[PDB]
Amino acid sequence: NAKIIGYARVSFNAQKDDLERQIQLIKSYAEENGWDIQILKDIGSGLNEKRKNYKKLLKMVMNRKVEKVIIAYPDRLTRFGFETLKEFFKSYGTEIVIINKKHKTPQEELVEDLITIVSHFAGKLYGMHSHKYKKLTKTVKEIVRE
Amino acid sequence: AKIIGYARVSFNAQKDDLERQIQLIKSYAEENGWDIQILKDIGSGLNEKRKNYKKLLKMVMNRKVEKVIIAYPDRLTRFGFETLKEFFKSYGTEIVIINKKHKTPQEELVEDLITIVSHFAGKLYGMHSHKYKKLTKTVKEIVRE
Repeated sequence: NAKIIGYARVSFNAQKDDLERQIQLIKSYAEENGWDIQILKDIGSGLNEKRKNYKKLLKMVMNRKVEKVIIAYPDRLTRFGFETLKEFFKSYGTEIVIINKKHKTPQEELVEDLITIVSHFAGKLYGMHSHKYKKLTKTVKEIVRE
Repeated sequence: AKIIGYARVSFNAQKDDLERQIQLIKSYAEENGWDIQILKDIGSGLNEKRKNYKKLLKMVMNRKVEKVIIAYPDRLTRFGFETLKEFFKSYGTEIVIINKKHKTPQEELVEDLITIVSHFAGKLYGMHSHKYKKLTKTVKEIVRE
């Protein structure tokens, strides 16, 4: 139809109270505006383009079933490519509503997304478990995990 | 009903590789019976605001493009490739990759890592703070030797 959908996520199950927070924020935003809403969520990183409920959302939007996507803040939706996403969303007739533009993003996802990304580049630069791979990854790891 | 080739390198010093990409794309299309137009940028695959990349995405959203031909996936974008490919599909647009296994240029890896580390460091600790400068400089020292 012209559905209104909320999307929430966190990377780790340990952040589940925060997830339930995002959900309540979105849920009462909808209720303030008198909107029926279906809410979708993942527990998984914003680097993961294969998030199950996220991909469900994407498919609804690309099939022109969605009027508005409501999120607490941008990096909940995806870590990279938000602007590309926003443009493609408009082309289907879909707005992204950001409730809390400036909201402080959870520090542990910044740490763990960075570690994931450094590993990926270190692998390509030097080869998995090579001397330079170990050096770079464990150095970055030491700085951010303390 | 249009086939676009897209070529990208990050720096001016790589202009010779950019032209190599273009001849690869051009000869691929001629061999296979395809009429083609070339779009090209000098800029990082991390940069969502590259001029011709933006132009290409608009052309796809306007249903002008049947196929996009690239040398290898990270020419088009560093991240979000699979999501982008599905957006393309929704508009009738196939991505043709010429050399799937091709080795990506080392220096783009070096500098894209530096860029990513700087974004995350800035989010972690604040731009130009002490921990910021520690993290970014420690990474810089390692990857640039």
